[PDB]
Amino acid sequence: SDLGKKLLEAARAGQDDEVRILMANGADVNANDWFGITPLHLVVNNGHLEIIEVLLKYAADVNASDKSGWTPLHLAAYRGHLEIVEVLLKYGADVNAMDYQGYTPLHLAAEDGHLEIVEVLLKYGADVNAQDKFGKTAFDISIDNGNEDLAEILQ
Amino acid sequence: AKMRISPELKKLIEKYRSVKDTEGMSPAKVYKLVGENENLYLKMTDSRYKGTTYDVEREKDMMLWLEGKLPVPKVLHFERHDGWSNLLMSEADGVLCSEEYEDEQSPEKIIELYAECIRLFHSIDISDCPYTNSLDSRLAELDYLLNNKDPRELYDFLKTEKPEEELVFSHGDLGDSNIFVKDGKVSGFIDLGRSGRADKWYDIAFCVRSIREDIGEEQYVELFFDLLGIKPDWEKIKYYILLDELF
Ligand SMILES: Nc1ncnc2c1ncn2[C@@H]1O[C@H](COP(=O)(O)OP(=O)(O)O)[C@@H](O)[C@H]1O
Ligand SMILES: [Mg+2]
Ligand SMILES: [Mg+2]
Repeated sequence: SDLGKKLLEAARAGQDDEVRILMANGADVNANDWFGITPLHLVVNNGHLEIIEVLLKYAADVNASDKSGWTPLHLAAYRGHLEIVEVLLKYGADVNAMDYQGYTPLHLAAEDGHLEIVEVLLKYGADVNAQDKFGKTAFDISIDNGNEDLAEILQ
Repeated sequence: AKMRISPELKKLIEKYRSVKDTEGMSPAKVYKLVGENENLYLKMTDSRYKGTTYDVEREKDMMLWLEGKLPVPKVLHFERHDGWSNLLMSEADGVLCSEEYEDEQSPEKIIELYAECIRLFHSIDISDCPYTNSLDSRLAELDYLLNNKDPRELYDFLKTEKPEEELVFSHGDLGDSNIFVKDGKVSGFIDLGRSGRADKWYDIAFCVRSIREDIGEEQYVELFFDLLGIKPDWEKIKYYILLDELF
C-alpha cells in the first residue's frame, strides 16, 4: 500500500484533504496504476475544482492522456462542469486533443449538448472542422440532437 | 521441439489419457488426466498471467493454505516451464453442482448451498492469508490483461462511492461450476486463483447476481439473506456487481 495507490484512491474517492496530505508527504502527482488514469483525471471526474489547482501546482500534467486517449479536458467536457473546463484551459489544456474514436473535447460536449462549454472550447481555438474517425464531425452530432441551438451557433 | 511441460512432468503423467476441458472459460488450459484407478487434473497458465489472480501458482498457493480449512483438491506437483505455470492436482470429491443439481429443478437447494459457502468462508481465519484483493489490485490487473475503448462507464464507476470494507475469506468466483457437493454437504472448491482476503459483500453480491439471472425472483434473494442471518446492503451489492461488470 504505497503513496501512489493511496493518492489514486483519495483522488478517486474525492477526499481533498487526504489528497493534500499525500502530496505533502511525497506522493507522485502523475501516479497511474490502471488505464493511464492520473489523479488529475480522477479529481476532474468528480468535479472537485479546488483540488485541481493544488495538483497543477504540484506540476500535474494537464494534458496527460489515459489509455483511451481521454485527457482531463475530454473528461471535463463529458461531465459538463463549465468551471472545470475553464480552469483546465487556463492551464494549457490541448483543445484539439483526440481520443481513440478521434473525438476532441468539443466532440464530447456536442454529444452531451453542454452549450456554454462549446462556446469556451471554440474561443480557446477549438477547430470545428475536426472530423472523428468514422467521419462524422460535431455538425453530424448537432443532428443527432435535432438542435436549433448548437447548429444555430455554428457558422 | 520445445514442450510447454517439463520432460519430467510428461514422464509422470505418461500413463493417463489427456482430455482437454472444453467447457471452461478462463485463460487457463485444463486437462482431465484419465487413469486406470483415478483421475488427476492439470491446469496451466501462460507467462503474461504471472502475478495475477489468473496465475495457477497463486491457485496452488491458496490450495495449500486452505488445506484443513476448506475441502479443496490436493496439490500433486507444480512447476514453471518456459514462462508457463503448471499445476497437477487431485480430482475433487463429489459432483459439480451446476451439472447434477441446477437441472434437478430445486432452486431452494442452490440458494442454501451458496449460504453454506458464505458461512464456511466466514469461519476461516485470514490473519496469515497470503493474498488480499482490493479495488486497486482488481483495476491494475484489468489494466495488465489489456496490455495489447469507450471509457464512459469506467469513469462513471470510479465516481461511485466505495463502501468501507470488512475483510473475510473470499472465493472470488463463487458459482456452481467451481462448487462440488456430495451427500448433502459441500465437498469441494476449485478455481481458487481469485481467492483470499476481500470484502464480504463480494461473494454475496455474486450470489445475488446469479440468483437473479439464473432463478429470477426477489423472494429467493430474500430467502438467501434469511439463510445468512443478515440484512442486505443493496449499495454494497450494487457496487461489486458494477465492478465486475466492467468489460
Ligand atoms: N480438481 C478438479 N476436480 C474435478 N474437476 C475439475 C478439477 N479442476 C477442474 N475441473 C473441471 O474443469 C473445469 C474448469 O476448470 P477451472 O479450474 O474451474 O478453470 P477456470 O478458471 O477456467 O474456470 C471445472 O468447471 C471442472 O469441470
Ligand atoms: Mg479462473
Ligand atoms: Mg472455474
